[PDB]
Amino acid sequence: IPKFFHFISERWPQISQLIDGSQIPEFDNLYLDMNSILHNCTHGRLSEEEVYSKIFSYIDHLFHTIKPKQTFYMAIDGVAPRAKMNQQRARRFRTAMDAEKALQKAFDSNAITPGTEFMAKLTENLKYFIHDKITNDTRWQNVKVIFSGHEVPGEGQHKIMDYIRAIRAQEDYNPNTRHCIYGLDADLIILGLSTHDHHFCLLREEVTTLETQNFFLLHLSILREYLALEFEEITDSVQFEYDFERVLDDFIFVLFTIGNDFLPNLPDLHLKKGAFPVLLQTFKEALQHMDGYINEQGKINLARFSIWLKYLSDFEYLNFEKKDIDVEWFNQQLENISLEGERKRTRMGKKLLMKQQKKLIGAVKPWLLKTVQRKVTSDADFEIFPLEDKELVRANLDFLKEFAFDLGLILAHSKSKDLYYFKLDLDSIXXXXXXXXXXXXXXXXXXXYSERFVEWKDQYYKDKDTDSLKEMTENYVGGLQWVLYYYYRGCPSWSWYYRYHYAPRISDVIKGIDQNIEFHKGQPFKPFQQLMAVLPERSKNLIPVVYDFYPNEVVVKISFVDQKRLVEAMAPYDAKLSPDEKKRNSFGTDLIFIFNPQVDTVYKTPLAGLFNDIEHNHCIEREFIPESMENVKFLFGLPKGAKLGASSLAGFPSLKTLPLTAELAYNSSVVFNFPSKQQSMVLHIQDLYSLSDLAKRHMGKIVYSRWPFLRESKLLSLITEETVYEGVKSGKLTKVIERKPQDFERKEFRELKMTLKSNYQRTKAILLDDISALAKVVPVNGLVRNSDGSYSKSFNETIEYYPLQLIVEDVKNKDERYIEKEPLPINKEFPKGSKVVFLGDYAYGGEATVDGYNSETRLKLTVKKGSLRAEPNIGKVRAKLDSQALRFYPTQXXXXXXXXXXXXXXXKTVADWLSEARKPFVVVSLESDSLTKASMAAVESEIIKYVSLPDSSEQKKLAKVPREAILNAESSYVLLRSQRFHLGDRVMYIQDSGKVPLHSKGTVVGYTSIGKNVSIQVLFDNEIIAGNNFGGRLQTRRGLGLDSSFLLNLSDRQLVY
Repeated sequence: IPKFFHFISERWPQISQLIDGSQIPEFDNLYLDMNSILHNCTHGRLSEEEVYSKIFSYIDHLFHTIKPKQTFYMAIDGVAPRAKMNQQRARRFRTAMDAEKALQKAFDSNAITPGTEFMAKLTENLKYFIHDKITNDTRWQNVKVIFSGHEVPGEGQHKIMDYIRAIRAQEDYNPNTRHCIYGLDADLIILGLSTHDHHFCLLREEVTTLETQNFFLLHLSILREYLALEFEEITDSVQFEYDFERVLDDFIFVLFTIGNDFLPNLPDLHLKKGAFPVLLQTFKEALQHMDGYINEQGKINLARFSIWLKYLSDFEYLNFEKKDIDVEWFNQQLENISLEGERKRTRMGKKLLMKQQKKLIGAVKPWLLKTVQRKVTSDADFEIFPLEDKELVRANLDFLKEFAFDLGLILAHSKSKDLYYFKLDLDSIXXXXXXXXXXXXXXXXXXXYSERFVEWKDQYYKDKDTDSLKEMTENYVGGLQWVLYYYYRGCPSWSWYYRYHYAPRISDVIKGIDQNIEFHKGQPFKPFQQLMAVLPERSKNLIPVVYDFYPNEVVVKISFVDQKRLVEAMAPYDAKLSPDEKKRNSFGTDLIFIFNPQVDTVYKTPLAGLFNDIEHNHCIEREFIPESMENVKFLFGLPKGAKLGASSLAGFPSLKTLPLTAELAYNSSVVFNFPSKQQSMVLHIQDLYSLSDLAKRHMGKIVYSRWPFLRESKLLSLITEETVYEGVKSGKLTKVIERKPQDFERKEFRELKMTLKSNYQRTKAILLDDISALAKVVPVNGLVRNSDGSYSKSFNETIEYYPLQLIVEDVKNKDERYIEKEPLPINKEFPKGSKVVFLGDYAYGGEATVDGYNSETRLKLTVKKGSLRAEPNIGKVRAKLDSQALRFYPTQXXXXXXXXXXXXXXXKTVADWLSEARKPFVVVSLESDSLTKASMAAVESEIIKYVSLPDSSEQKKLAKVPREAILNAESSYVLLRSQRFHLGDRVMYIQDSGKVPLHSKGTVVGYTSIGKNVSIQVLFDNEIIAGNNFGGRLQTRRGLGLDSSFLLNLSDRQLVY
């Protein structure tokens, strides 16, 4: 849907988190919607090795970003239902055209379709990679890997949905399963929402090399929390039981009604112009004038939906009777609509009042006229008229009392106020047949589209007064229903489709609701038939060469295939296929891949270049995956005992942790590049209320900063205008010192508070009180081993400041990866057979095996020295060459700078001359440099020859080794990160998982610190299937940026002996 991400992002400004090497949550399941990857990896012809090198690198990259713990699910599109073949076929035709049209005059992407020759190879390759991965990557060894390849019918997107639905449906489903779906499509956000699983993210890539690309977690937990805020505003007004999850479901129907892949878009919605607030507003008002929800678990209530339609119809109509449409116009439409709903609801209320008012006089009349039929003499000699809705009596006392006054009555009650009634005002009195006339008079008193429009709409249909419009219409309405069922319940039909290229006018969809809609499940095309129903006589050569409906000319008004005509026109040629084509023209099953150490088989590569066979270290099997359905219903909405809000698993955000107040407003929020012109959910934060015992309680303790995304951070001081509260480790107990601020502190504090409050307004639509104190904190960046074998919380050296009001003291669910642990005995901490990294001079970085223990403090190992040849030399040499070749000076700035300031002055010149000079950009963070492009290459050439000199390995039984000559690279990210690296330094990949084979050496060609996290750019000795040429700077895939935590530095040996 056209601005959907953009609009959602600005309106609800905290939904998505940049992945930047800081800790992200843990996930149980990762699902890949892979089709975009294949496309993206087969453009920028390049070779099969290069192509699959990219794809494996991508899947593998995403796999390591999340680190799923239970299930990793990969999906490729199989054969789609017919609802999609027209667009499949439109797309496909446009690709062969544009290829011929462009490129050719002024690889066939269309191969990526099921049944194709390319795709049979793809599955063969992909299997190999999964097998290579499960064998060698330890991370890939404790998850179910499930492959649903193109051999199985259905969209990846949909096949994923059908898995999630099948597992959540069980009666042992983990209620708080953490889900993550990768994919470019903004729709996944909606399917995501459709699942009603609170703990759910989307892995996305930016929308303004692989290791330098930006990815995001879009967090459905905070999105929901925002959505709740969006719709709570009612609760009190709707005429049924308010339920957020049901509101959400209707909001989802609305979103599909606005855009989805199958039906074509309703005309003139005006999204890229600001209608979105309005459309939404439409739904908000509609939900208040209905008897229940539009969406019964994906079944649509047409009667209800038409109440919504009416608003959509007025929308269409009002906007036709406008000139241009811009934001200015939709902002004032938004207002009018809100004001109408208010007025409408106030009248509804007046009407309800009058009705009550009439029943009341209507019931009083008879009893009053009988009562006044008796002339007074000389109280219990009359009937009392009880009133029963005390709550409604109470809201109406001036009226009741005036009514009582007028009719000659008292409104009485009881001491306990549990009973109200009327009674004759007897204590207030002959031809008083004028009382009976006064009574009767008082009783009497209370008893008191356009036509240019139609034509303009007619001139639309003609262009692309009947009952074949009832037919279009009903096709569309049927569509909506097919779309919802598709998403909430499963494909309801392999054969249904929308038979038109265009949508009806909004104010006509009405004509289409007068139907009763069912579907017939059907069955999917065989691959080859789908191959024919899609694909032009311009990429004919992907179809088994053996085979109108196929223009060379064609909003793509491509004709709709006649299915019946087709299955038949092919069946002649049916019996003539190979055995491979009869293979390709059938269906597969999902496959499941397991790790098994007692498997030891040879796996032959279907690939050249850098790939080889998976040897005596091959350890996977494939199998058919089942599912195990039964007499099981789907579960719709949250599972029983699902944690939400402040009780969410660690890592997932929540707004519920602070106390606050939310309000839609025009906050000019700046989530992207320019300030939004629409309302945001502005968050007004409430201060929590001493400040001295606060410091005393939390100083040097464990606090939670970064509100939204609560995180473990130690409290360092508590700045204030006039007082600093500091923490000093007294040894055991850290204590609080209170003092006046130094001038720069008092400067910073004023400059900081002003900067925070406005960044929180501008960037996140958080309106802060106004800054009382300021917690200064450092966040937990892992665990770290002490001398005594225990492990404790490590902290990032970089100071962060947070207003105190955003500081949370504690949280139900604490991040397990940061539970501090007690010491362990040798045999448990380095179990016999465990593989470890040898420190110590014999093989710094050698593969070690724990054989036994010599004491309970010393152990014995086998150390493989991987190489008996000196480390190569060039990196170091060239690092000194560059530094001697490019000298720096203090102001009182590089020799190249001197030559630019000498060129500019000698020309007196300007200005563009200067913009012209600025072309070769050397723009990067402060601690981060590089080898000169020349040096890079020199290092490459010198390596290529080094890595081909004869060389051998060597093992050695070792004994009496103390525990600190060995480490577990697994669980030493922090130590490893604590190492200096310099240009030229020799290095080794030390981790048992990731994109480099264990123990590979390389040379540091340049470092890159994104503030706190350092990324080392390694030129590797061997080529790396996961590498790149650092953008042409190299001639082979020897290059990789990587996190220090992956690397043992061999030149500047900082963990030896």
